[PDB]
Amino acid sequence: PVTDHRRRRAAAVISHVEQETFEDENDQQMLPNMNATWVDQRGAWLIHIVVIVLLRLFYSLFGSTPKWTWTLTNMTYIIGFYIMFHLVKGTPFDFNGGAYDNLTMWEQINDETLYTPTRKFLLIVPIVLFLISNQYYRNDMTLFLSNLAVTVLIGVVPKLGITHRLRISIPGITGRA
Amino acid sequence: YTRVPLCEPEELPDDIQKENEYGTLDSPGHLYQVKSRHGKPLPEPVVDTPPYYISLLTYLNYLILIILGHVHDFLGMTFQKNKHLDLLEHDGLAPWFSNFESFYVRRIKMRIDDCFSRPTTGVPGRFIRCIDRISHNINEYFTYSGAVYPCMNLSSYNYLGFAQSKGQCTDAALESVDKYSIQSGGPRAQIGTTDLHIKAEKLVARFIGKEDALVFSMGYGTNANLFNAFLDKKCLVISDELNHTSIRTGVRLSGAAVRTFKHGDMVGLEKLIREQIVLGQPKTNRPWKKILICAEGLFSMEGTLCNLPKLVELKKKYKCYLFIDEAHSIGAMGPTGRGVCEIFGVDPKDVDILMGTFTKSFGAAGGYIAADQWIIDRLRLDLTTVSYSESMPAPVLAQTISSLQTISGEICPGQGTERLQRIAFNSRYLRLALQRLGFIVYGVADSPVIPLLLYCPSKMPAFSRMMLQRRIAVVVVAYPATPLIESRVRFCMSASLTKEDIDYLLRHVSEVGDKLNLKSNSGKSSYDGKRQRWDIEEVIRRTPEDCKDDKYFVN
Amino acid sequence: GVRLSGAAVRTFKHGDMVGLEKLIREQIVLGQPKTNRPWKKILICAEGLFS
Ligand SMILES: C[C@@H]1CC[C@@]2(OC1)O[C@H]1C[C@H]3[C@@H]4CC=C5C[C@@H](OCCC(CO[C@H]6O[C@H](CO)[C@@H](O[C@H]7O[C@H](CO)[C@@H](O)[C@H](O)[C@H]7O)[C@H](O)[C@H]6O)CO[C@H]6O[C@H](CO)[C@@H](O[C@H]7O[C@H](CO)[C@@H](O)[C@H](O)[C@H]7O)[C@H](O)[C@H]6O)CC[C@]5(C)[C@H]4CC[C@]3(C)[C@H]1[C@@H]2C
Ligand SMILES: CCCCCCCCCCCCCCCCCCCCCCCCCCC(=O)N[C@@H](CO)[C@H](O)[C@H](O)CCCCCCCCCCCCCC
Repeated sequence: PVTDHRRRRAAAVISHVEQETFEDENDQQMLPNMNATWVDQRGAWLIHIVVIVLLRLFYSLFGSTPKWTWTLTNMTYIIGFYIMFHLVKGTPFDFNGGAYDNLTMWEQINDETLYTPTRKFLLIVPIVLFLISNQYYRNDMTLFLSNLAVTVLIGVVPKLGITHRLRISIPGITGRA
Repeated sequence: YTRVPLCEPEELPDDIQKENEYGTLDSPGHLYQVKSRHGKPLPEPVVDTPPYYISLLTYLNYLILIILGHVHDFLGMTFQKNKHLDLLEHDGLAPWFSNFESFYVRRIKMRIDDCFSRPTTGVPGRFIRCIDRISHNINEYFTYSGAVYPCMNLSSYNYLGFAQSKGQCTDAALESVDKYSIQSGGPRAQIGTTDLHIKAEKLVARFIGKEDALVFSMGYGTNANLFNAFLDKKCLVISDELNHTSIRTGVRLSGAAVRTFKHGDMVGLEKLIREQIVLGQPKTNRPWKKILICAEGLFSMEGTLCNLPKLVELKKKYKCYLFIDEAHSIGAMGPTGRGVCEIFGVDPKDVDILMGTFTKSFGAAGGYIAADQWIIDRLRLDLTTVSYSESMPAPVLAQTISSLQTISGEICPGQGTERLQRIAFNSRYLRLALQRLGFIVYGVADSPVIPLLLYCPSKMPAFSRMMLQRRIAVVVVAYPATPLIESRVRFCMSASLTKEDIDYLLRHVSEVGDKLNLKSNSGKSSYDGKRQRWDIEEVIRRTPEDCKDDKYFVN
Repeated sequence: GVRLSGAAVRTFKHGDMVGLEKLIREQIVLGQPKTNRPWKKILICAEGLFS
C-alpha cells in the first residue's frame, strides 16, 4: 500500500483507542467541530433544569405516588442523557474524511480537555438530583438500591478520569485506531 | 411539465428594459462619499441578544426534531425495506452514501427545500424573473407551468450594477467575439496566451497598486492550487476560524500544520505566535521554516472588517508573512475602490500577496493574484494551473477590462463615483432604518451585506414564503452553516435599486415582522441607550437626512 | 581548559565503545538542554597512552 489507511478491530477484554498520527491529528482537526461547540454557549446550562421540571410536572399530571414519579423522572433523565452523549459514536455530517469515527460527543467536548467547568456541572447535576429525590422513598430499600445503582453505573462511572477512551468487546468487537 | 420550460424572450421597448435592469436617480441628494480612517483603530464590536425563552424554545424544538427523526428512521428501516432500497446492500455492493452522514439533509432540510434552488431567467438586474412550480408529496418533485413573474432582487451578487445587456461592456464583448472566437487553444504555456492577457494583467497591476499580477479562469482554483507551490510539511499556517472552503482545501493539499485563532481576538493570536515560535516543530523542536498568516477582507456572513494595521505591525515585529483575500472588498469599498487598504490608508507594499474575484462586482468570472516581481516570476514557473489547465476566454476579458476602465475613470466619466455613492447611501439608509424599527442588524455601518437574525427554526419558511408572495426575493441560512441559536436572512444591496423600492421593502418587512413577532432589541443598538419602537412613516420621513451623519452608528 | 571554555561535558567509561556510540546517538538526537536545538559541533578528546 502507498497510503496505509485502515481501521483496526482488535479484540480484548480491555482496550484503548490509539493516539492519532500526525496527519490525522495536527491537520485534520483544525476547523470548529460544530458538534460540541454549542455546549459553551448561551442558555446551555438552564435547559437541563427546565427538562427536569417539565418531566416532573408531566409525571405529576398523571396523579401517581411521589416515589414512583421521582424514580421514573431520575431514570428517564439519566437514560436520555446517556443515549444522547455516551452511546452514539461519530458525527452526523462529514468532517474531513471521517476523522471522528472512533469517539463519542463526550470525548469531543472542549477538544478532549479533561477538566472544564461544563464537565464539572454535568457531573454535579445527577448527584444533587439524587439527594433531592431520595427523601421520598427512603423507607423502601429496593427502590433506594435501584436508584443508587442507576446513578452510579450510568451517570457517574462514564464521567470519570478513568474510562476515558475505554472500550469493552463484550457487546461487540469495537474499533480502535 | 416535469422538465424546466425554456422561456421565449419578451418583446419590449428599449426604455422599459433599461429601467428594468438599471434604475434612474430621482434627486441628487441620495449620494454619499466615504471618508478614510487615518489613525482611528477599529473598536471591538458589540452584539445584542434576545431574552432566554427564545433560546429555550429553540433547544426544545431541535430536541423534538432529532428524537422523532431518529425514531422514524429506525422504525421505517426495521419494519420495511422495499422502499428503502438505496440505503441497503444489493448484490454484494455497498450503498453510495451512508445513513448517519446524511441525517440532516433528509430529515430536516427536505421539508423546507422549496426555499432553495429556485430557477430564474433573464438578466439578474433590479427585477429578476422567476419560473413558478408546484410542490408535490413533501418537496419531492415539482411540476412547472408556462408562467413567469418578476420579483424584486435582494439575493444576487451585483454591487455596482454591471449586469446589464445594454452598455459599453456588452458592445466590447460582442466586438471581442467578432475578432477573437470563443475557442481557447489550450494551456497558457503552450498556445493559450495572447496580447489581451498581457493587457489585462498590466491593467490589473496598475489598478491594484502592486508591481505585477496574473489572471485565472476560476476563483476556486486560485486558492485550491496555490499553497503547494511554496509550502511543505515544515511550515505553520495561522488562520481565522471563518475562512472559505477553498483556502482550507488548498492548505490540506499543501500539508502544512494548521492552528486557528478566535475571530476578532488579537491577544490570542499574539500568544499563539509566541508559543509556536518558542516550541518549534513537533517531536523534534526545530524552529519553523516560515510562518504564514491568512485572513479575509470582509466576512460575508457578518459584514465585519479585519484589523489590518495590527496584523501588519505584528508581522513586522515577529517576522511573519501576510495573505489577504479581497473577494467582497474590491471595487466596492473605499473612496475609489482599491479595497480595505484604501479604507485604512495602509500602503499595499506591506501585504505580500493579494487576491480577488471579478464575479461579485465586475460581472464576469475569474480571479487574480498580485505580488512583487521575483515572487511572481518564480510562481509562474512553479504553478500547476498555468501549464495543466485551460485559458480564459475573450468575452470575459473584454467585460473585465471595460469594467475596470470605467471604474478607474479612463472611459465613461462620472459613472463609477455615482455608483459608489449610490451603494453607500443605500446600505447606510437600510441599516439605520432596520435598526430604528426594532430588529437586530449586524455588521459595520457601510457593508453591502445586511444580516437579520431569525432565531426560531419555524420562522424561516414562513418569512420566506410571505416575502415571496409579496414579490421580494430573500436568502435564508441555518444550521449547520450558522450556529444553532443564530439563524439569519442575508440582504445584498445593489447600486441599481432606488429609495422607493427601499420604502416598499421596509413597509412589507415591518408588517411581516410585526405579524411574526421578530422585534427583539435590548437597547444596545441605540446610541442613546433606549429601546426603539418607532413608526414606519416617521422612520421614512426622518432617516434619509440623518443617514449621512456618522454619530447614529454604534459601529 | 574545558572548564575555562564553558562547553557541555559528558564522559564515557574507559574502554567501552558501545556506550560511546549510544551517548553520541542520544546527544545528536536530543540537542541542547531546554531548547532541543542541534549542537553546533562535537569534539572527542582522548589520550594516546595512559600512564
Ligand atoms: C418496548 C420498549 C419501548 C421503548 C423503547 O424500548 C422498547 O423503544 C425503543 C426505541 C429505541 C431506539 C430505536 C433506534 C435507535 C437508533 C439507533 O441508531 C442510531 C443511528 C446509528 C448510530 O450510529 C452508529 O452507526 C454508525 C453508522 O455509520 C456507525 O458508525 C461507524 O461504523 C460504520 C459502519 O459502516 C463505519 O463506517 C465507521 O466505523 C463508523 O462510521 C456506528 O456503529 C454508530 O455510530 C445506528 O443505527 C443506524 O445505523 C445502522 C447501521 O448502518 C442502520 O442499519 C442497521 O439496521 C437495519 C434496520 O433495518 C438493518 O438492516 C441492519 O441491522 C443494519 O443495516 C440502522 O437502521 C440505523 O438506525 C440508536 C438507538 C436508538 C435511538 C434506540 C434507543 C432505544 C429505544 C429508544 C427503545 C426504547 C427504550
Ligand atoms: C413523551 C415521552 C417522554 C418525553 C421525553 C423524551 C426524552 C427526554 C429526556 C431527556 C433527555 C436528556 C436531555 C439532555 C439534552 C438537553 C437539550 C438538548 C437540546 C438538543 C441538542 C441538539 C444537539 C445537536 C447535536 C448534533 C449531534 O452531534 N448529534 C449526534 C451525534 O454526535 C447525537 O448522537 C444525537 O444528538 C443523539 C442521537 C440520539 C437518538 C435518539 C434515539 C432515541 C429514539 C427515541 C426513544 C426515546 C428516547 C428517550 C427515552
